[PDB]
Amino acid sequence: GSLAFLPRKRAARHRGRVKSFPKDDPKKPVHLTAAMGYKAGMTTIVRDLDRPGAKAHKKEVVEAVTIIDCPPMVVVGLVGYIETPRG
Amino acid sequence: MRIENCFFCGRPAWPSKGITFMRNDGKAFRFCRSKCHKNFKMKRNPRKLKWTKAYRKNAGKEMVVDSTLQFAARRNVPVRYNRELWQKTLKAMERISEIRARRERVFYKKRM
Amino acid sequence: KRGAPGGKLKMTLGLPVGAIMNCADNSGARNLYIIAVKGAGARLNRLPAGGVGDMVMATVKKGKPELRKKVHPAVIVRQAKPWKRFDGVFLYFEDNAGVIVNPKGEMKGSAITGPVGKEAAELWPRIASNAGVVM
Amino acid sequence: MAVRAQFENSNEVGVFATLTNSYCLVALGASENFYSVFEAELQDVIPICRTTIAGTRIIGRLTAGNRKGLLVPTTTTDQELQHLRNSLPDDIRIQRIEERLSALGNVIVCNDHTALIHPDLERETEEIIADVLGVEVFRQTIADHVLVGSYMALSNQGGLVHPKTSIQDQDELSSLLGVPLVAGSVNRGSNVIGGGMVVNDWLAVTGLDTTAPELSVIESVFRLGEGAGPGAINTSMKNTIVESFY
Amino acid sequence: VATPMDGTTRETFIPEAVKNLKKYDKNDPNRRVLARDIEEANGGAGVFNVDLRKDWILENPEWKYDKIPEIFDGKNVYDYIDPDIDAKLQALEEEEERLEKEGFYDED
Amino acid sequence: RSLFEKPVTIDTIFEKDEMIDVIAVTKGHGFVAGQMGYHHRTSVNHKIYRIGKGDDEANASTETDLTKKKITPMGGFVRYGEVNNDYVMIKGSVPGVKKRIMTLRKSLFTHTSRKALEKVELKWIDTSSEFGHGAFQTAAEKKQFMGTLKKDLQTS
RNA sequence: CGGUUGUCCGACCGGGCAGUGCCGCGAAGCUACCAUCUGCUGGAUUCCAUGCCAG
Ligand SMILES: [Zn+2]
Repeated sequence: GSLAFLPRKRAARHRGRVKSFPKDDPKKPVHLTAAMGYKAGMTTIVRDLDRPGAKAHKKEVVEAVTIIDCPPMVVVGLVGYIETPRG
Repeated sequence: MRIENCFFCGRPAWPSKGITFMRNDGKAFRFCRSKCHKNFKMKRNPRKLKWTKAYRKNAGKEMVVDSTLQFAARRNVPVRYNRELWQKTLKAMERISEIRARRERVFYKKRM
Repeated sequence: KRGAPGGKLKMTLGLPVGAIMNCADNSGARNLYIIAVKGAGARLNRLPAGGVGDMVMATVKKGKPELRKKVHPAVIVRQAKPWKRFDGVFLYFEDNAGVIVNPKGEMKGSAITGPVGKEAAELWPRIASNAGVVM
Repeated sequence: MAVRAQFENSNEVGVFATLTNSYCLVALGASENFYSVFEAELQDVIPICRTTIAGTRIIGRLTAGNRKGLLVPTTTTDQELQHLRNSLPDDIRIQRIEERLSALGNVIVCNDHTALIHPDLERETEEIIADVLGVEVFRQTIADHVLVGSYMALSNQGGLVHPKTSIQDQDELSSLLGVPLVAGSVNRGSNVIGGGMVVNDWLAVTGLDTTAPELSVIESVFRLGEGAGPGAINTSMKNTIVESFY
Repeated sequence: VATPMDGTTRETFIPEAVKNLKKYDKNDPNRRVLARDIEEANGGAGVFNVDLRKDWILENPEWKYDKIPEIFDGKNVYDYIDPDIDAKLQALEEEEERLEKEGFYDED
Repeated sequence: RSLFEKPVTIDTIFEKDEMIDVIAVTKGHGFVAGQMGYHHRTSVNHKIYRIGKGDDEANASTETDLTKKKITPMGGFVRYGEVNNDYVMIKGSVPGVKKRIMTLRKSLFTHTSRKALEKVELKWIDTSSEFGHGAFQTAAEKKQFMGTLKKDLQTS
């Protein structure tokens, strides 16, 4: 096994912390950064490939996808974070 | 993309579904599930296994006649585009699905 | 350039080192003995399994006396192991067959008997020339 | 007017393309340079269509046809079948046929008037290649080889036949074809011509590996250029042919 | 050298179009559009996407740029495209009234 | 402030053909040197293919097929149920098990890739019975094939 | 699910059985270098940032 993941330990939380967000710049429009979904299942897809340099041009790749259900997200709260010499 | 008709199991198989077997003489077979795959692999006669669709074609439980079955055929010469040609074909298919469904009902009434 | 094909991603390899697979062209050979697969990786305790449409170092064990025990490169044109084709087609042949081809691309006999694999006639152009049946 | 062109690493242009009078059909690829070449020698006077037949790049051996008609096998799909019809004008008929010998570019070779077929074709199949292609069909092997498309390329001004054919065989073949024929090799002595060469009514495209004397006979036999070579150029330059092919 | 016993030649379909075009010379400044000048201006061999929709020939110019139907409710429309499929369709309802005039949909 | 007490949708935050990193806790290899399974893991670089709606009832159809249908298969999604709400659909093997929380986060690297800017255009969705080897798209086309069962005729 | 068995208890309804009789098709679960997906990020002259894992 990879050293970057051992020693193996169970997740102490069922949901799992995101641990990292994209860097913020004022110049972009306002938007959110994440969402939660529910793993419903997974199916099969055929696709018209249009990737240059690929020998499968204009042809039928068969691929497997996942279906993640996403209920409408009810917004309840807001938090603000201030910057300190201790993080 | 094309729907392939299963030779043994008689299923309307789709791309990414089923298995394909070719023999050295050059006759093509497309299979739907692994059960019919090992049926032809075990030399089983499709005119001996009762759940095969083409058995009921000869058995007379399923229709052989009338123009909707003659409508079901594979074309040979392609046709240039015309947008009206699709809708006059496409809205015919909800009629086609309707007439095939009521032909199923009256024929089974005729059987019983 | 080394004898490694360019353009074949991968299929389900089913012909390993030490496999007897019957000949297909009209060179005079009856079967070919797989001894080494060109372009295979270097992994310990792993038999290099040759896929269809891939160059394989081969030897004729049974055949005509003119070319008996003659060792020469060849490509596999047919394999019976199921493999995944790009349009969702899981498919396989009745047997495992191949044709004796030089390192450049020329081939010893004149005509290839039986069907020819789709990728074998694609990654080798003049195989498709010599193929009367390719699907 | 024969120009040298390389697809990727192999000089067999006839394997990758079907070039006729009323249309030129080339293969899809990452490098469109035979879309460039086939408009360079055909400055938008005929439809220049690139296609994929049956999911294969090898369209020159999977498709037979002439100016009157075009033939495709069962293994193509209706996306590709509609691809051929619409990219082509209304004056051309394209037919999809059922056969066991799927490589139609090897078992069927034809020109605007005649045709030749692999000798074990089913009876219902010559009658559909007759009424679509508008040509008539003979039945004759090429030096005990049954791939008539790959072993010989046909044009109405000339045809290059397989070199090891017997003198009596090529004479009767030229008798039953009515075409001035020559037995010669191309692609540095390769035995496959129709796979290696494709030629239409007013030009030919060859490989860079091909040498000048076999360019010259193709120049002379197919009546290219200014029409100065009717085959008497080959007799006048026989010493160059003898020295090169000894 | 071949020579037929009959010695006949058929008619060659050489058009007057391709007879009087201009030869291909790489040093020509006033050039054709060229797929090489197309490929290089829009990238490399793996950058520019070659455009099928610009190459077709049709009667009415805006049949272009339109996606096509392939499958409808599990029956191939492509296998079910027929010329005069209208004409078969009113032919298909010609029985339809005499089916209901005879009326085998009643329950006894 | 304007977000408070309103339902926001995946259309608002996410969009189509977007390269996406995805966060889960993996499968527990339980009931047969230590723990093997149920670990935190953020899978990066997956490609969003489509956004579904649920109320459109023709979600599993594209421009190629005019079959008004949902992404659910015959029998529903096994061990989950029949989805009736907004859904996303990502290429690959997204980590986790069914009925699990599934956190999607925007791609961290601002440098885009042509594999990300590439567009993506459906032909069909395999909605056959994943409980077994199903071979139909919908029940409307199923009874068109099978005809009438004797239990269907006795009931009718 | 369908088909197929024989042993002994004298015989037999039935039991002790073949330490769970066998053979075809198939589901679940496990899975597969026998299948599929993802695999990052730079700089300095080993170290800093960055991501992941633990907290
Ligand atoms: Zn089994």
